[PDB]
Amino acid sequence: PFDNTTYKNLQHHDYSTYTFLDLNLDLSKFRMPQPSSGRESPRH
Amino acid sequence: ALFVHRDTPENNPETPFDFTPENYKRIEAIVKNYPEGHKAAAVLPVLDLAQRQNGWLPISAMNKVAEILQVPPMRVYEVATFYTMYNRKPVGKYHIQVCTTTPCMLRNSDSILEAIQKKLGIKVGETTPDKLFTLIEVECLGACVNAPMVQINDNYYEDLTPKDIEEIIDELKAGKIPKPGPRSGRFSCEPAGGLTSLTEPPKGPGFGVQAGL
Amino acid sequence: SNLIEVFVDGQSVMVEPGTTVLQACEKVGMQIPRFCYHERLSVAGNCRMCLVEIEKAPKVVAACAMPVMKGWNILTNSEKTKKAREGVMEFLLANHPLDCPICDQGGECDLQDQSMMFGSDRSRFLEGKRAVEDKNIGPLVKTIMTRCIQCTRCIRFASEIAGVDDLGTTGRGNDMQVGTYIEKMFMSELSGNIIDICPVGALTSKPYAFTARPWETRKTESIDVMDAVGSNIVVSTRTGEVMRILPRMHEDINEEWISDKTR
Amino acid sequence: KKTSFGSLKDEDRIFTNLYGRHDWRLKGAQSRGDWYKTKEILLKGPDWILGEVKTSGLRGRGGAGFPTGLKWSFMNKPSDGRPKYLVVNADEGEPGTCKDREIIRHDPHKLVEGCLVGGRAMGARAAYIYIRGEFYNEASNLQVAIREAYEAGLIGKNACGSGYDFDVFVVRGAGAYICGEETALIESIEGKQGKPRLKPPFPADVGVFGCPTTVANVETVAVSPTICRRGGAWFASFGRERNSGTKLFNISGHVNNPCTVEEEMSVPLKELIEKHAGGVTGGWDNLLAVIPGGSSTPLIPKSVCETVLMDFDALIQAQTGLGTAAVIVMDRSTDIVKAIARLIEFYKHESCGQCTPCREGVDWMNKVMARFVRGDARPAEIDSLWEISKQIEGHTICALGDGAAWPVQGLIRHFRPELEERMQQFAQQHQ
Ligand SMILES: Cc1cc2nc3c(=O)[nH]c(=O)nc-3n(C[C@H](O)[C@H](O)[C@H](O)COP(=O)(O)O)c2cc1C
Ligand code: SF4
Ligand code: SF4
Ligand code: SF4
Ligand code: FES
Ligand code: FES
Ligand SMILES: [K+]
Repeated sequence: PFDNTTYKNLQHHDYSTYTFLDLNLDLSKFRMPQPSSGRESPRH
Repeated sequence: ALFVHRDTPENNPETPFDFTPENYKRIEAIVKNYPEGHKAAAVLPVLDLAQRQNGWLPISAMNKVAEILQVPPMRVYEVATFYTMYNRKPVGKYHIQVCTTTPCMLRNSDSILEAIQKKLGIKVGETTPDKLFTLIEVECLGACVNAPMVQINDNYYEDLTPKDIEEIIDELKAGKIPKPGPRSGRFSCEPAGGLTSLTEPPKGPGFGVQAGL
Repeated sequence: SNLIEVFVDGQSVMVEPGTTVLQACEKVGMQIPRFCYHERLSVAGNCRMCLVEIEKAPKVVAACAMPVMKGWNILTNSEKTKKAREGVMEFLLANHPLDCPICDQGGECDLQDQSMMFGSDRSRFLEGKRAVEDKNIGPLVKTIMTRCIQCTRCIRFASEIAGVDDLGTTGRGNDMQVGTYIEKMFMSELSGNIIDICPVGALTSKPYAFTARPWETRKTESIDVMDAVGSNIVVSTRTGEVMRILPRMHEDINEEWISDKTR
Repeated sequence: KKTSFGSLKDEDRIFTNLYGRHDWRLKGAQSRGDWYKTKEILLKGPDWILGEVKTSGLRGRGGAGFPTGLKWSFMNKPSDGRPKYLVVNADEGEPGTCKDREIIRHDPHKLVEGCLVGGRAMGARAAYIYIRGEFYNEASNLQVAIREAYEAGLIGKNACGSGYDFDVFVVRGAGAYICGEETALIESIEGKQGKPRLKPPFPADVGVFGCPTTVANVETVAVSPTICRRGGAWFASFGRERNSGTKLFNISGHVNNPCTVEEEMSVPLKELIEKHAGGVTGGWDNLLAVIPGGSSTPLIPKSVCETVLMDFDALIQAQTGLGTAAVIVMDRSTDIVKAIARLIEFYKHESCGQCTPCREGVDWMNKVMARFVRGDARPAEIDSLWEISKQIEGHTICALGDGAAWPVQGLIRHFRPELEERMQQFAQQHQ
């Protein structure tokens, strides 16, 4: 049933110091293989 | 507010710093977000990670990130000094950041700033003797319609009055974690006094789609 | 075959694709004003002293970095170009210190000379000036960093020519400071060359400090014998005394650098 | 043809979760129409997607207002060996502007879906989203939405079952307003100082990691999927000509109800304040001036606010600009000189310091304006200050130099009597 009266963005009240980088770490499995420039760095 | 470094007993290249075993896995995911051969793109997220582990960036912390990413230390020093969210001196457990730019200034952020000083006894830029709080002014934090506002660590506390901010400091002094968001009668960025838009139920999948997909 | 056609003050000139507006002006004998640009360093485009009007374009372009397009008429002496130079020179001198009498650069300073030739003749700055603390980078280069105009020549030379990544900028805005951040000596074998490429008296020679002035030196063009490279040099003398050693441009040997021992 | 614009209906609003009263996660967003027939959109090709954006009349929502379809077609070329990227500008730094924040935290799946559709139109292999570091909780919401899209096959390998591969990356800033500039954003992602690059080269040729790149605003990216689903012609039926579509507005300052609201382009500024923000504090007649599109735009006095429309062309003729459409309202009790001086102080604190006219000029204008606030100047300094701002404007690497000159010029243009009066007060107090 429709309810426009409540705030439904309450999850972030419980985010922590490492929340963002923990998500980035879980996402690392779904990424595609990164492209390569052919060298380890511009200084190689 | 000095952009040169002089070694001191608590801030020198031999000052002990290293990432935790858990934070080395986080670094690996950060590095993989960028193309091979451009690992230097990870300088900002990795310095920020070291700040989250340590609370601030000693010269040894900058030297460690430079080594791990095989970047010249100077290029790490440039990033640390350029970006204002990097703390090159220790700050209190709670880093209070009051916005004083014009939209917030028009809603009397001076009163909010004055209240924090009166309650904590410190001035702008100072840390309390117990090292619990640090106070600074900052530029617009992108919460202009919810002014006056402050950011304490990663949380925005919005629509503040002198009483509201004083309570927040009290809750923090007791170890509690106050709820972020507006302290007025609203939830986020909506008009106070009832919505002037978005009062119908949203249309579901397929509404108004042109023919031919 | 590939050469395109452009115009400098209405005079036709043929240049290769990729030639900059500054280089096209070079062909007809015009030298655009500059501070950050150095032809042996990477392009920076930050001093804004090379701004030049392109006919029919409302915005002036940075000649040192903008590549010329076919049919452009570069107006090197237009009222718009002249006002751009005056405005930029005005900003450069706003916080610059009144150091010329005590500054070793005086008399051979690109800031002095381009202020005479392209800037205004007076000031309307009525505030207090920036003051910057000095930095030690060894016994050879003295630093008076209040004179720095943030051209970044030294940073680029150290990274590209000397292959040393110790210099850089810290902070931002008016408080942006060229330096090393930590206490460090820039002791390359090519270190002394940053004195030459620094357009102002921010970097100067400690051994040479205060001993002479440019107009009074006699220039003897000679050769270096500190090694077998045969670097071409200028021996500055005065009243029968050797005062300093300077590089002499030779494309096929030392270009415009010399080693520290040679210097 | 339409003649009066405003009164946008709820059925024609794109960001239908602007206030967060509904579930922001995938389940809620899908039920509201997000991620619907995205596969069908992708398989229609980049030329078709670029055609719908071109017809929609969409213009950049980040502040400059370049025609979006024309800009995105710069990347519609064959690969020359390098990867191609889309960079979504979520820096959201312009004072007064807080619209991009609500999209990221309440409508994250429109941004993620816009990245895929917009990324397809450009042939981009991935999207990097640059969100300012202060938006930690909003960045965390965005990551959760991205993980949901990955775990449902909407993005990543074979996105939406389309045969197209797409990754969405979130990179956080570290506190710098300049990093919202498109080339300064790229330099920051690459790990350097947030210092803008000169142009040429243009980002569509040499961009992030030296690869073809397009920088687009959050609102620009987050409306493209709806433009494709509902057709660009529907989007073009709003606003005036060359000012098409719906637009998010931030009304802050001296209004009864500061708020963020969606509304039609070319809505009268008076109607927007009265209908949605509850009017000017103390009645409309208490209005002094309005900064209509963020701190970078010049202010306009009450006599110009009566009839001015809120669109790119209407505000340009009022000698200002729509910018980010962030309305800052100053009632008659504002010290107008101090308010503008605090903006110049902000630009002084935000200049990257790279190029001379801004590194030195902006700081110079800050010192002059600090004296103007107290009256500690001569009237002849007003024309000097105007001329100084004209030396900064149009002579800098990026537009932050222009954005610092314009608010000064807006003040001198409409409030010189207040400047001269204050100097005369100071002179008599010290005689
Ligand atoms: C100082 C400065 C700050 C800027 N900040 C932002 C910003 O925070 N968000 C944004 O979308 N564009 C910002 N811009 C504009 C961008 O440079 C660029 O025009 C825009 O991201 C292009 O996207 P669009 O075409 O969708 O508008 C800024 C520009 C300048 C000069
Ligand atoms: S660098 Fe040039 S302008 Fe500056 S003090 Fe020295 S001689 Fe004078
Ligand atoms: S020290 Fe000299 S060369 Fe280096 S940035 Fe300053 S003015 Fe340029
Ligand atoms: S105008 Fe200002 S912010 Fe932009 S590049 Fe120049 S110094 Fe940096
Ligand atoms: S002016 Fe304070 S959040 Fe924008
Ligand atoms: S010589 Fe072109 S900007 Fe410096
Ligand atoms: K020198």
